[PDB]
Amino acid sequence: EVETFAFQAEIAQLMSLIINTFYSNKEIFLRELISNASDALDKIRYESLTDPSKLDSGKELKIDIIPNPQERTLTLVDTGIGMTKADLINNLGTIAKSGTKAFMEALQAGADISMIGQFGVGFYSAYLVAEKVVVITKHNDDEQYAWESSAGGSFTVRADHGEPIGRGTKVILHLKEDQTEYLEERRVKEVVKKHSQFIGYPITLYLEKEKYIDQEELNKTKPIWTRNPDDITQEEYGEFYKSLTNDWEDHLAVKHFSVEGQLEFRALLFIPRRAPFDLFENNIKLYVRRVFIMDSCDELIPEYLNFIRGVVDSEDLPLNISREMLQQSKILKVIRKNIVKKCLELFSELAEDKENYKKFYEAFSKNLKLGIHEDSTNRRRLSELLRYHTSQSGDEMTSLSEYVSRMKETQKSIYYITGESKEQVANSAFVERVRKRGFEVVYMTEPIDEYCVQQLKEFDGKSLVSVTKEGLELPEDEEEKKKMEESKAKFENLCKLMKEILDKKVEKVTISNRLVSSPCCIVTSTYGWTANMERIMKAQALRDNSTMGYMMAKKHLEINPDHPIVETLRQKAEADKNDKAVKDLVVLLFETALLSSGFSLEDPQTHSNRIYRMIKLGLGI
Amino acid sequence: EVETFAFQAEIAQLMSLIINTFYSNKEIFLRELISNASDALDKIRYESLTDPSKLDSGKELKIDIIPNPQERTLTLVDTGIGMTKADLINNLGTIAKSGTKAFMEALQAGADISMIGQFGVGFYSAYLVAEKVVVITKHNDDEQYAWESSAGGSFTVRADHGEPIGRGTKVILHLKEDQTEYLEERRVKEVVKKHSQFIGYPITLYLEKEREKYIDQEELNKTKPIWTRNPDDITQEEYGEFYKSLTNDWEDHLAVKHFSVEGQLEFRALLFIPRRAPFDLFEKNNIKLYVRRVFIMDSCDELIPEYLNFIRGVVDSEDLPLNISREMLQQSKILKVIRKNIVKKCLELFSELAEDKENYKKFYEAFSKNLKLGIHEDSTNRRRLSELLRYHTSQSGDEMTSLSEYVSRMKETQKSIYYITGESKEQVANSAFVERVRKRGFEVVYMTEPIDEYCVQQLKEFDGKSLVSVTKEGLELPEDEEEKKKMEESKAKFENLCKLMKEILDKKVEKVTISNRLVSSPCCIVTSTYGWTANMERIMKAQALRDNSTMGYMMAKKHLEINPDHPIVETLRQKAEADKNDKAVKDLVVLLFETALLSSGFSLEDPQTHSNRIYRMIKLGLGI
Ligand SMILES: Nc1ncnc2c1ncn2[C@@H]1O[C@H](COP(=O)(O)OP(=O)(O)NP(=O)(O)O)[C@@H](O)[C@H]1O
Ligand SMILES: Nc1ncnc2c1ncn2[C@@H]1O[C@H](COP(=O)(O)OP(=O)(O)NP(=O)(O)O)[C@@H](O)[C@H]1O
Ligand SMILES: [Mg+2]
Ligand SMILES: [Mg+2]
Repeated sequence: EVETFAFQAEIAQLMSLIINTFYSNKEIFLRELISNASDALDKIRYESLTDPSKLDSGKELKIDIIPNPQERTLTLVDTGIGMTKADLINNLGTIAKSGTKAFMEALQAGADISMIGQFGVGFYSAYLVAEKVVVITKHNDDEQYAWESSAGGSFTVRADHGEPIGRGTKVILHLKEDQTEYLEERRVKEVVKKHSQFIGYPITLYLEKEKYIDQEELNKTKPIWTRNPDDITQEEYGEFYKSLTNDWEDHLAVKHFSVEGQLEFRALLFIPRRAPFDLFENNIKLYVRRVFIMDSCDELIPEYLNFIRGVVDSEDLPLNISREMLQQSKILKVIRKNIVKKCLELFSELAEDKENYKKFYEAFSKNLKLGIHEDSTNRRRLSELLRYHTSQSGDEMTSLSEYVSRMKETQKSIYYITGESKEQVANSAFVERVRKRGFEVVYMTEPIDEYCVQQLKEFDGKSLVSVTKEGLELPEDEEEKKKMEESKAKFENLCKLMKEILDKKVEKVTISNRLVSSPCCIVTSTYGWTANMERIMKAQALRDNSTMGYMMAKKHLEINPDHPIVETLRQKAEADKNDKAVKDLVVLLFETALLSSGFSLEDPQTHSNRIYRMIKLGLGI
Repeated sequence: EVETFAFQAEIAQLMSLIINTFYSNKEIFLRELISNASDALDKIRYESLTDPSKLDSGKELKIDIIPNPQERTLTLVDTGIGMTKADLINNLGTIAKSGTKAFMEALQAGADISMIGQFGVGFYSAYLVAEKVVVITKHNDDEQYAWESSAGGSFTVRADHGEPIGRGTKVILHLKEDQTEYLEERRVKEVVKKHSQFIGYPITLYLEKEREKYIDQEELNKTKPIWTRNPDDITQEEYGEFYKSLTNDWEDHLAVKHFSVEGQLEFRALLFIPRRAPFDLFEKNNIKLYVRRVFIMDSCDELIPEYLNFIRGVVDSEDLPLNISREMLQQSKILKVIRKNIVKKCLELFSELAEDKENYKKFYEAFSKNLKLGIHEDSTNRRRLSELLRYHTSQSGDEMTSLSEYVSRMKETQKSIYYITGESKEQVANSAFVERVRKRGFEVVYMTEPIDEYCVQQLKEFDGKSLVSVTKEGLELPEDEEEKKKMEESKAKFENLCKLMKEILDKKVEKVTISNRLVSSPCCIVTSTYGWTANMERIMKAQALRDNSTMGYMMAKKHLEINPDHPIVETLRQKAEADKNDKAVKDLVVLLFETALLSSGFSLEDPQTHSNRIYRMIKLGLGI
């Protein structure tokens, strides 16, 4: 009844699939060949550990690239283990059969090798470019053989009897007409640097330049992340960073770590000394067994840490058939979690070095505050890295932890004020009273600060209070409260008169507890956008205008009872309930308060015209 | 001497390779199986054309998806052509052997068939989820067979004697415990909608529910792909229905561009302009690529420019170099050609829509930001995008006019397009800079949005006429001989006052002089020729991510321009001649400069100083 069968494969169609569909970019053939060559070396090197006599054929392990435009041939020579005739038929001649994996599983216990080859289809990627491939191999055991093929479903193995190759393999690709750009020095150098830059063995490119053969070592920067982090000095770290980033300045700080368990990977991160000019408009590169896999973009690192330049190297990771992406995206999330944790730890330990942390903060404070805006899980740890200019700080910047340390015994919040400049904020009207009482105020004078404090609601159990927002309530004395209530009862009449005069401009006009020298100030409502925040949002190039009015706040006017102007205005308003002079005066006062508070003016020409008219009245016109 | 050989393939490792390495996301197995079913149907339908009697076994072409969580089996049934025992052994058994490809190539002439299958490795993707796959087939010629395997390098073919199927193939996936999420109704619906939405034949999801344990049938591909139809025959109601089904918006499509491109790269595209603007427009699946009515990839800016991402629609192709996983292409030049054609047809669509005045008003009000972003970025398509611009001008009124109309009404002697940028229409219209120009009857373009600065950074001229910012220095209107004589006389007279004001406001204004752009305001602050305009500086001084040092590289060199015909300026000149220095004249000059700085759009370096000066002036005025 039941008739069992066995799976088969269409060799011609399978070869066509490998040639045409597996690999998107045709330049990766080098990446494969060198990889195979690397493995060819690794094997023999391993066999040299317990038997040095196996290296008598050749004492040197190297890789050579020889472009010959005369015959349009790209040659890749390696002094590796080489392949026997049986190895030629079984390994090269069989698709999906890798000799490297078979060698790897035949190792005793846990050895020190880790070879790239896993799938068995890497070699045929050479036919992405070549129209014919000739592999001249010479193993230590049997004689030198030649393997010729053109991906036509058949290949020929022949005794070579050519010039001896010592030990190893020489792969000659007869490039097709279209893909002749790989004979150029520039293309070969670029490809090798992009893909197989960190191969352990020296890769030498031969060329012809009177007329002599010139040799150039394509890879010279040894991958230092493999070495133990404790052994590496700072000079080696700087050299590696400079070679990696083409930067004359060395690194500012370096975090070299390793994660072991079900997911083993070691990473090396660098903080640049300065910030890139272009910046926001390649940061982290993922390596598997020391060969390039993919370039990180929002996967390994968040957007706000895109200034970190580094490498991630893993011995075992699921890989695409094309060896340029991973199979499981969850692994990328795990890598990101570990990298972010180690980066925050690096920043925290860097905060001890005062001058270095000053440089780092001056460079990447915008990134830190962007992370506070975005990374909700790391807000509590990122906030401790914030440095701000305060009233008690002076020229230097102090952290919020220092603020809490110096915070008065009865103070219950951290008072902050935002503006477009440090001078405007320092001389601003809102902080006039608080500084009189001795409470430290935090100046935040960058556009990213508004985004930072949209999310950073509190810190160290102390809430942030905006001085320029309504409902500010400093601790009060009983006498101060009595005076405030009496002044409110006295000035309610002028307040309602001003409210009547300033219709649809100010929702509420009240006396203020935050003014000591300025006559009046315009203060944003509780939930709406602050003046500075409204200025920032109004200037965004790509943002909906029709929605702005939903988030725009309602202005509140606050008058100072002790300022002479307000008292005189109150007396005039009581004496004359309606008058042209008082109306003009209150309109001008509101205009000045609007200008000083931070708000833009709906028609500044009107205010300027009023000033010009009063100037004319001053000098006579 | 020379010993030829033949290539081989290690079958077990090859199968493991297909299962583990080809496909990243495991949900695509349906995408493959459904596709096979589609092909299975196509063939039989073709064989009905020359032989209707061959459909006597079953007259219905359909696809059924039956999840059975009791046995953890996902069944996919199709009434397709079916496979013989020989086809079971060869087509299903042999990897990389596509019987569909053989059927396609054996077709004579060029037939309407365009079957999805091309590689021969699609079926084994079913082992991404299943631990054992059973395929019950019934070809129209031989008896019903059963093909069972577990990807262990061997499969068994058995003469089936269960419930007859009549015709077609029924594949049963015994899902592994980990991948049990595909027995859920929601997951199956989501996968089918994402991948196999536009398969020509109906797809039905049989299920068991209670309303007492009834069987519910639900079709998951009700929407049909209309882009295959000729664009002339389609009506606006059908286009609206397609847009609603594709985008899940109650609003209709604002406009539609449906076009086919033939040749060495043949593809049909269907683009829709949303009536409104998405809330997260600038905060990634607008254009979806299809090959033979199967979803391939989302246009992550490959098919469309970034500024044109507001446009929705589909791109469908028949012949296209496809990846092994069918989730991308092999050549990016194909994507570049696709993008070029899409952009050309989008610009043509916008030009056509510009005729419809009300519809173009809606479209512009929705996507003028995108148009100006394109002008900033897309350099090749600047003439058309510029011609698609509508602006508020001084002579326009409330309604908006194009720059071409501005040039049409442009005076005979005028030789430029005078524009002024600001943060509001009222502020710009009442601004001092345009006081003289409008007095002489020259139309001025109000540019009252932040993106306008980026738009005019690149758009240097239009129709051979150069754009000139009134707020920038060197503004030279066409001037007569007597006007130039008056300007020279004023330059002669106010030289001493200009020198005094330059001395007083040291390191704050580079140059103080007379001007021809003021008729009523005393003074104005004017940006230099090279640096950022005042509005530009205001805009990029408020960007969240900006380089402070770079801010200082392109700062404007402020120029003060006074009005010789303003009474304040003449009185100030008289006083400055009376006293080479005085406190009153210095205070007046500083206050005038501050007012000009405020009106010009420049933010004060310290508003507290100006406010305190005004407060002191008020105190003196009312008496303190
Ligand atoms: N230069 C070489 N020297 C020695 N052995 C080689 C060489 N090139 C290839 N081989 C062997 O031939 C096999 C076939 O090559 P290849 O297709 O690259 O397999 P693979 O590299 O192990 N699989 P992959 O992960 O894609 O690199 C290899 O696995 C090696 O065993
Ligand atoms: N439901 C079915 N009815 C009939 N034939 C089927 C069915 N499912 C699979 N086949 C056959 O299976 C063969 C190979 O399966 P498949 O893995 O889909 O290769 P394919 O058809 O080329 N699809 P693809 O690999 O994506 O190009 C096809 O040529 C069909 O003849
Ligand atoms: Mg290899
Ligand atoms: Mg298929």
